[PDB]
Amino acid sequence: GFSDYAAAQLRQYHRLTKQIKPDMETYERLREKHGEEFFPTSNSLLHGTHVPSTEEIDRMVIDLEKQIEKRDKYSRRRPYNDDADIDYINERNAKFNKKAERFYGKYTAEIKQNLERGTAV
RNA sequence: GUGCUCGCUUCGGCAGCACAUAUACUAAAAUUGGAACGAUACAGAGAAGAUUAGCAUGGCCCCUGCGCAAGGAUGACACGCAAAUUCGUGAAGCGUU
Ligand SMILES: [Mg+2]
Ligand SMILES: [Mg+2]
Ligand SMILES: [Mg+2]
Repeated sequence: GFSDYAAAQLRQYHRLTKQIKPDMETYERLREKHGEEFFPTSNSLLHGTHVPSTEEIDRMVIDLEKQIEKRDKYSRRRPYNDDADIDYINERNAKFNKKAERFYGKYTAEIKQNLERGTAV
């Protein structure tokens, strides 16, 4: 179940962070260029220095577009059958009756049987 | 401007001294814009059938009123394809390591 906005974030982060692959060439290049400060503390100096080249920002933009697509596929539309006896006259009435069947559907299980058998019992 | 000068010294002038010491949104204007109902056509008053009392609520909406009264159509407006972070099952067919 859902239970939190942070647990779905954590699941989504584990997915993205397992999908990524690091490049050791760029890593060792920047390590050899930066030297002493490549293992920084909270307070070293480099906060206002990095300028990423075009390939890095292109990779970030493509990854973020894929992430936006994965987010937009979150609520899949359930298929609409017209064989069920419809009990709504609007477009919002159908979804409100669906919410009523979600919440009160466990309790109001005898009266629907009474209705379908002819208002008896 | 006025007065006093044992001022020249006449009643003409001049000299000295004293008192008196800074108005005006500066126009009888040139300009510059936003504005008077109200007439012109249109336009028609909320609450799930119809006929209807209303009291609110919110603010780059005001009017009448001295009003922290009360009115203005319940003063008007508000009416919205009301979507905010973040997904997974199972088999089935096809291609692939
Ligand atoms: Mg009123
Ligand atoms: Mg009325
Ligand atoms: Mg009102």
